[PDB]
Amino acid sequence: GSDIVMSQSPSSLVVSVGEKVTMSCKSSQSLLYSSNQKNFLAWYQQKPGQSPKLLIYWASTRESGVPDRFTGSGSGTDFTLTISSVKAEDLAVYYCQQYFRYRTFGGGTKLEIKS
Amino acid sequence: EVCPGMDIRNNLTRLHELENCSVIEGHLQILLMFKTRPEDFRDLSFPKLIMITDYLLLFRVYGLESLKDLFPNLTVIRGSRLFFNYALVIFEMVHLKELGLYNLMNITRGSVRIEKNNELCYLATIDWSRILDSVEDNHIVLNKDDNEECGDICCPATVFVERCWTHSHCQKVCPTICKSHGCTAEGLCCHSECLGNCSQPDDPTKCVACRNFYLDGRCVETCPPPYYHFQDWRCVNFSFCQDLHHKCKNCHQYVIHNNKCIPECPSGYTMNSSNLLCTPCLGPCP
Amino acid sequence: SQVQLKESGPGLVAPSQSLSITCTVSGFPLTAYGVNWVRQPPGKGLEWLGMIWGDGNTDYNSALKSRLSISKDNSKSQVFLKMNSLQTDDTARYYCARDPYGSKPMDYWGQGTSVTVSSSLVP
Amino acid sequence: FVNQHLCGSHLVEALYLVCGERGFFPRRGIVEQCCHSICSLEQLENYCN
Amino acid sequence: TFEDYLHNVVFVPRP
Ligand SMILES: *[C@@H]1O[C@H](CO[C@@H]2O[C@@H](C)[C@@H](O)[C@@H](O)[C@@H]2O)[C@@H](O[C@@H]2O[C@H](CO)[C@@H](O[C@@H]3O[C@H](CO)[C@@H](O)[C@H](O)[C@@H]3O)[C@H](O)[C@H]2NC(C)=O)[C@H](O)[C@H]1NC(C)=O
Ligand SMILES: *[C@@H]1O[C@H](CO[C@@H]2O[C@@H](C)[C@@H](O)[C@@H](O)[C@@H]2O)[C@@H](O[C@@H]2O[C@H](CO)[C@@H](O[C@@H]3O[C@H](CO)[C@@H](O)[C@H](O)[C@@H]3O)[C@H](O)[C@H]2NC(C)=O)[C@H](O)[C@H]1NC(C)=O
Ligand SMILES: *[C@@H]1O[C@H](CO[C@@H]2O[C@@H](C)[C@@H](O)[C@@H](O)[C@@H]2O)[C@@H](O[C@@H]2O[C@H](CO)[C@@H](O)[C@H](O)[C@H]2NC(C)=O)[C@H](O)[C@H]1NC(C)=O
Ligand SMILES: *[C@@H]1O[C@H](CO)[C@@H](O[C@@H]2O[C@H](CO)[C@@H](O)[C@H](O)[C@H]2NC(C)=O)[C@H](O)[C@H]1NC(C)=O
Ligand SMILES: *[C@@H]1O[C@H](CO)[C@@H](O)[C@H](O)[C@H]1NC(C)=O
Repeated sequence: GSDIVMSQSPSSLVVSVGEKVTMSCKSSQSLLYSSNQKNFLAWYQQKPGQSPKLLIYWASTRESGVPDRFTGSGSGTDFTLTISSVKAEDLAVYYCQQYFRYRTFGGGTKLEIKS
Repeated sequence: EVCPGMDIRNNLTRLHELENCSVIEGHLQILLMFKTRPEDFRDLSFPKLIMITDYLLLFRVYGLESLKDLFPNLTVIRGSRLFFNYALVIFEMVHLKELGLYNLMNITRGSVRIEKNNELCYLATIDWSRILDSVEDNHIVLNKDDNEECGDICCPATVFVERCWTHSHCQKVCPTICKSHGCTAEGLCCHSECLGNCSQPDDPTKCVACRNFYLDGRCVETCPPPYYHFQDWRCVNFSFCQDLHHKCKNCHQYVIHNNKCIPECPSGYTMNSSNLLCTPCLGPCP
Repeated sequence: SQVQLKESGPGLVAPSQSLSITCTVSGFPLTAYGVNWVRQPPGKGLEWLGMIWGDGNTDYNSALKSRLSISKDNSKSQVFLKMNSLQTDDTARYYCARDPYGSKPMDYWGQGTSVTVSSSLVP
Repeated sequence: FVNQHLCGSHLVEALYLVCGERGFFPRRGIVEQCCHSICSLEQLENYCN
Repeated sequence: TFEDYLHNVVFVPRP
């Protein structure tokens, strides 16, 4: 039926290097597939002046190369992305995306780093 | 080409209906051929047949001495539907001397029953533990070894006994890390979505068979919406499922339940006429 | 062997016009993988436009469906975007990305192509 | 033909004679019919062609 | 037996 809505919180975050960062994602409908019991939810990272990069898929599965500091969690409609110890290279906009029926990207969370 | 299930009996005539199959979506029964001679099977070959989704049954096929020429590239028996809990049945194959299914890498579900084949050797040399998980439920009795000594000569060895299919074919063994995925002749693992073999490594479009689902020339983990899981091996659309339902309306009239295109609604469900969707029964089922 | 995607576009388009972008892919078959069209307005978020499945079927952003057209040519390893009656809100970088549907979300992206909808164009 | 219980290999070698050139055509069938009980040449011929 | 099952499945009558 109607198209899936994605919401992200907060819109922007400022943290110091070495701190934990948690960003949220909300879905208008459950993204949990009854077939494999996996959530059709992905996290992308877009660094300034570069195209987006896949970090997490299936809500919690890390893409090849992605460090263990990046951790996706959640099920159904409520999801989070966690960075255990934020590095200077983590300056980027993080988007969640549903890929259940069609695709929808969330607003994005701007991750800024304190000096 | 995907072919439906087949029962071939009495004489080899109808066997040529397999010439273009690479996958049999169902079972394959070749039986009751009493006047067939080895002569008849000399140049008979089905190199295209890669996979059987249900079971393979061979019973009373006279003159057939090996399966090495008939099915040289049969890699997987999926065991979706089984013959009395068996995916492979070799019974009273009176002239069979060896199995020779040297490309058989995986029996996804079900066990093996090999019984009353008085000329059958090269069974002791087969490490089924690398093909099946449920080896405990295999029933391999009353063959040439149970009543005589087989001069089984062959190569990989496992516990230590050497593993082969025939006098000239070893059993293929991939590195432990490759799991059931298969590997190349160089020992490089096939993609994690492959099953048994592949033409190239780390590519899910280069598989011989899929660990999960087949879609659009690729081995996928799941059939994504709008697709449906069909015959537990491939993805199909709504139209395909609908056209099977109506093709049988003139055999099963297919339904949609839990993202699957299934032959019949499950217990406590009935078909909501139009969308093929299985809906729960308000009280009894009509 | 290297999976890559390259967009070709107009640069500058006048309002009420149509935009035509070509995604030329390499390193994978267009018959087994989907290709999405995602745009990103300057300083704003990613917006999904539509997708073209291996079988040639298409899905569009319902809010933009009326003005969108995706097609492809498997033999030429090309996917095409056509977006009509452009307004200044359509000024964005337009990306194409591979869709390993059933296994992964959009993995490989193109470098994108900047499209500016302007009524202040000069030769 | 001689009427008797036809079970296992005996059933198969008997049915083949009955069929000849024509050839063959919690569920219960031929075993309950011809092994547990006895079959006529006519009853066995119903399995041929 | 299994042989009984096989026989019962394989040997089908004419309708
Ligand atoms: C729903 O799916 C059907 C069936 O698709 C077929 O079965 C699937 C399980 C997969 O194995 C598919 O790869 C396979 O095609 C689609 O119908 C089929 O469409 C294709 C084109 O997209 C047709 O191919 C053409 O057929 C003509 C005439 O025979 C030839 O001249 C062409 O060279 C070409 O091969 C195919 O025949 C057709 N088959 C059937 C059963 O109708 C259908 O497109 C799809 N529907 C939707 C809504 O997506
Ligand atoms: C392999 O078995 C097939 C199948 O048919 C067999 O005989 C039938 C009469 C039945 O009793 C079946 O149960 C049995 O399996 C044999 O093929 C048959 O051969 C005859 C003689 O050639 C065919 O007659 C033909 O009729 C057609 C017209 O319909 C003409 O074009 C031909 O010139 C010829 O007169 C008969 O139709 C055919 N049956 C089929 C289904 O093809 C086959 O000969 C046999 N081979 C061996 C070596 O055992
Ligand atoms: C098995 O395949 C052969 C080879 O032809 C294929 O099938 C055609 C229908 C088409 O898809 C071709 O591109 C394939 O190469 C079949 O033989 C053909 O039979 C048709 C008549 O049915 C005839 O017009 C063709 O000339 C034949 N081709 C050749 C090269 O002789 C054969 O019928 C198929 N067998 C079964 C059981 O399906
Ligand atoms: C795995 O698949 C490959 C092809 O996809 C098979 O490789 C060929 O096998 C034949 C014999 O069956 C040889 O004549 C060729 O030389 C082989 N080619 C290559 C490139 O190796 C292979 O046999 C399949 N099975 C196994 C168990 O490896
Ligand atoms: C056969 O394939 C299945 C599915 O991939 C796998 O789980 C199983 O362990 C494989 N069998 C063996 C013995 O490797």
